Amino acid sequence: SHMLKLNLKKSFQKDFDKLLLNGFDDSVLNEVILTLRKKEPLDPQFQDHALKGKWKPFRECHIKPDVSLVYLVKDDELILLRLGSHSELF
Ligand SMILES: [Br-]
Ligand SMILES: [Br-]
Ligand SMILES: [Br-]
Ligand SMILES: [Br-]
Ligand SMILES: [Br-]
Repeated sequence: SHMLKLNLKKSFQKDFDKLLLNGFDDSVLNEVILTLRKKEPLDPQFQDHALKGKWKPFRECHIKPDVSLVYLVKDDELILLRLGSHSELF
């Protein structure tokens, strides 16, 4: 029953506000967060994958083809780092 604790980093809060004010519909994002919080598997279409290099141990989930979520599960928390297109974030 217990979910991962959400940890929203400053950069994520800024990304998310900027997206909301330009029309973003967060329904799928909230499903994806709920899935990750319940330690349930993400469907293949999200192309969820571990990042490499300096971005380790973060993972990228493609909420939509132009919106990625960069996040980490550790310490019983779901840490949400960035939300935006791959082009803007990398
Ligand atoms: Br935007
Ligand atoms: Br799209
Ligand atoms: Br802990
Ligand atoms: Br961290
Ligand atoms: Br892109």
